[PDB]
Amino acid sequence: TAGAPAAPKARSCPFLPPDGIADIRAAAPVTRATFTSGHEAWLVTGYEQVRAVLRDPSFSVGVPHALHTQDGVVTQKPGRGSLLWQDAPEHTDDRKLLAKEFTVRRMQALRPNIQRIVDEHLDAIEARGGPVDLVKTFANPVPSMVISDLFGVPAERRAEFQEIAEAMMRVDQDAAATEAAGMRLGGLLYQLVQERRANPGDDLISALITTEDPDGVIDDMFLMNAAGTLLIAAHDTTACMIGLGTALLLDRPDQLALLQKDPSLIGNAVEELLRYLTIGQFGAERVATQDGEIGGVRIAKGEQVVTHLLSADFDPAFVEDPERFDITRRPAPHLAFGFGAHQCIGQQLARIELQIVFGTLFRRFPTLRLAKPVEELRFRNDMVFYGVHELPVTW
Ligand code: HEM
Ligand SMILES: CC(C)(c1ccc(O)cc1)c1ccc(O)cc1
Repeated sequence: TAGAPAAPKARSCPFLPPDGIADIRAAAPVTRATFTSGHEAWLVTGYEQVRAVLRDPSFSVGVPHALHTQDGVVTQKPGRGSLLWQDAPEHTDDRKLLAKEFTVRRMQALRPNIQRIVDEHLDAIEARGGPVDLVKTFANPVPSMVISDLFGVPAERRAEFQEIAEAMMRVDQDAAATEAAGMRLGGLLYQLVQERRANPGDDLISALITTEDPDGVIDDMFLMNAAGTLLIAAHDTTACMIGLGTALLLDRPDQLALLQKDPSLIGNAVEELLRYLTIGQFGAERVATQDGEIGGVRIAKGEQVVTHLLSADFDPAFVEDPERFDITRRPAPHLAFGFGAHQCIGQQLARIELQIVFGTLFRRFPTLRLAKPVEELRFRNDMVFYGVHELPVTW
């Protein structure tokens, strides 16, 4: 046909973006391409233009196609309180309500909880010795357990929360509301909400229950949608970064050795891991709602746009020598958490989880190493979030 060329996806090097991106970004940071669905849309690859799209409040997240799926069909989505598919003014109002209780202060307060969760999972790995799959024993279970503490889940209920979260982790966030595992999570959340109403606590769900609700928006469905969305948005993504960050650090002993010599670099290292790895691999989707202009290219009403966060995090106009992994950079504002109104709401919590996971993993296991070469690893090449399927490690 006369379709624009396929958006680059192949990687000859598994810790770098797809090979084709650089040449496009440099010549044409706003261009057309054809995505997995067969549809064509704008492909924005340069840092500055990705930020211009994402900060413009007239783009909508209600898109006509699902470009990264085979059939392109946009499935049915959850309602108010789920955020990801809402637009203003409802998105603005619902996010501000959730953010009233889901505060950066509540996220910092979870530090000790996180440290305990991280330490228990490593004592079990330790008690039974190498080799082990880090993905299954550590990267998958830790982030949902963090969230279960966020939600006040008591210890007798954890095994069931973890099993259900794990089934959901295998499903894409876009498909949750129309999959079976979604129903099983719905039933758990309905029940969790009733328990908290009956027995309030210090946790997030208890606080939302009694938050100041002038417009009368908070009912059980809103709460289930918010909790559900927090869990699903936090679990797969943070698990992928744990597994993929671990693999990259294990494959860069020079950067690892810097961190072991000066552990106060943990902050900076986490920022460079996020930039370098930008796990949302295929690009975020928006649709224009009015005519506009990005990078001197006219964008029309109804046109879909894909902001390629990975490509933009490797743009040489953003940082010097982008293909170099260097944990001593001064953090610059990467796009691994997005930008603008829909930017990751859990950014601060995810940073804490990763700082604690990598601080502690390398402090307790300085001899950690791969039990198989990086070319035998199997990467998540076709998944929404990039990472490793398995990460066998020893010490
Ligand atoms: C505690 C963990 C996390 C929680 C609770 C969380 C929560 C969320 C939620 C609710 C949203 C939707 C926000 C909205 O539309 O208003 C979101 C967006 C996003 N999150 Fe997270 N997140 C977590 C961790 C992560 C991690 C580890 C990453 C990436 C490495 C990530 C990347 C994103 C990105 C890119 C977006 C924006 C998508 C877009 O605008 O199209 N998040 N996050
Ligand atoms: C599990 C969840 C409550 C849900 C919502 C609606 C639904 O029909 C089925 C399941 C859900 C899914 C996805 C999400 O982003 C928020 C909440």
